[PDB]
Amino acid sequence: NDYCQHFVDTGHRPQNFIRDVRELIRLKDELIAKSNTPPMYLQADIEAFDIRELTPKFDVILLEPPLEEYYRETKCWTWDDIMKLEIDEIAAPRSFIFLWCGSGEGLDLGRVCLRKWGYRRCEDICWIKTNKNNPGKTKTLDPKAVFQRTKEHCLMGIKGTVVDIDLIITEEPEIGNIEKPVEIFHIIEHFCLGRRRLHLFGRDSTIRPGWLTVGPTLTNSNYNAETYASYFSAPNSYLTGCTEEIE
Amino acid sequence: LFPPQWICCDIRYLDVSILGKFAVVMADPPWDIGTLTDDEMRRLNIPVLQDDGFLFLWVTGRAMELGRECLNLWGYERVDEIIWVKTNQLQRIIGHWLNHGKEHCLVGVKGNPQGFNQGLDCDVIVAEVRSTSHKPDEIYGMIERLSPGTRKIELFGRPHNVQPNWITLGNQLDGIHLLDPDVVARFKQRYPDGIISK
Ligand SMILES: CC1(C)CCN(Cc2ccc(C(=O)NC[C@]3(O)CCCN(c4cc(NCc5cccc6nc[nH]c56)ncn4)C3)cc2)CC1
Repeated sequence: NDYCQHFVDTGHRPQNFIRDVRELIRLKDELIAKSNTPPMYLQADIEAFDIRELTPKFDVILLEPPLEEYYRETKCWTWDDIMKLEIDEIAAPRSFIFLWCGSGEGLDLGRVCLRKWGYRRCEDICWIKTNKNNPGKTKTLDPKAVFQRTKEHCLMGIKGTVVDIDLIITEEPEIGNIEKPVEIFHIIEHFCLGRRRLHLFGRDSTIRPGWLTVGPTLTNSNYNAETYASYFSAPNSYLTGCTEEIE
Repeated sequence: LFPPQWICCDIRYLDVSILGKFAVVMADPPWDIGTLTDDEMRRLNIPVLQDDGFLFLWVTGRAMELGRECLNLWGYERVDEIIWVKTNQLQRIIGHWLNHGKEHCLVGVKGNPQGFNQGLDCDVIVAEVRSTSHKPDEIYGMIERLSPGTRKIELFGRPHNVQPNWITLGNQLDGIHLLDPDVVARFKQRYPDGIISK
């Protein structure tokens, strides 16, 4: 069975036919939830905002700049804008980044950014989008595109000396919905990389325990640098986020 | 000439200027991650193989980056990236941080290809794993629909890779099987004793 030919014949994407898309991944989930800091969040216009005000340095940064390509039929950030962010100034010497890169030029420019900020890419996580509910909805293609683009990439980068697969499969969201799958947070948190976690260009809708969310559209803020730092003061400085709290 | 053709050869040393120009190039290199060093990969004379068309370049690990370097050095812009989701016969899915469910194939463009059927297929392949390092045959169908009837060349292919409209190059092919008269003529002229040395 050639699912590529089938897509040409019927409009059903090949990923529509992936099936199912010990099992002790809990308890670890439970340790993560016990370890999580309270959710913190700050409305900030990241282009005019001195990113150095966000302290302490982070163990994990999730970066979700709003690309124009996300608004097919709908303030967008160019890769020029993104590459000029000073992400290295807020990353801990040993730390990780997850950069949503889209499906076009970001797959190259996102790699330039990682290297510019001092990371090396260690994984390429693909969000595969099914179209089970709308097989008859052709895609308006990028002028440079050779194929219909049915996925987005989230690049994982590491800097310093340091159960899941590199695929997320969900149905393609409705037009004008820019949200990324919440499964990315599960993958990130299951790595047990530390507890200072930053989500840049998050929204009210993405705020999450264990995360500091910073972005221009937040309606409310509760961020206080000294309060945030107090979550990681001794004896809690080096916790992975997957272990018991210290008595 | 339509039926499969191939040349057993060391791709480092073959004079590929005898092969003519191709609408599509595909390569599945033995990245140094019988491999080629990064420099040997950079020095492959890919630029002579096409004037206007597409290149399909399989990559993994740090060749996701090295392959982008080669692509650009050879004169291509990366304009797509196919991923092959690996399944078993029951359509279930089969880098030290995550398990890997996919293989990547970069898509580069050179020049301004005219008359190709862009957007017919999508950029995800769902297909069963076969032997080690055996690429899915679906890619030939996607490529044929993109550019029907044109001449194509595959680098680092194996016997099971030979296909009509394709010339296959690799060092595990059986001999030399050439049917296109223009290629045959230029091959005899360049290699009158049939040997390919240095
Ligand atoms: C799963 C994927 C989609 C598919 C696989 N993919 C990785 C991959 C794995 C295997 C092969 C493969 O098996 N390919 C057939 C060769 O035959 C095997 C041997 C070298 N190879 C060459 C090499 C060469 N020059 C260099 C050289 C070096 C040392 C000694 C030599 N002696 C003669 N040449 C020598 N010239 C021509 N062909 C080609 C290809 C790709 C990942 C994704």
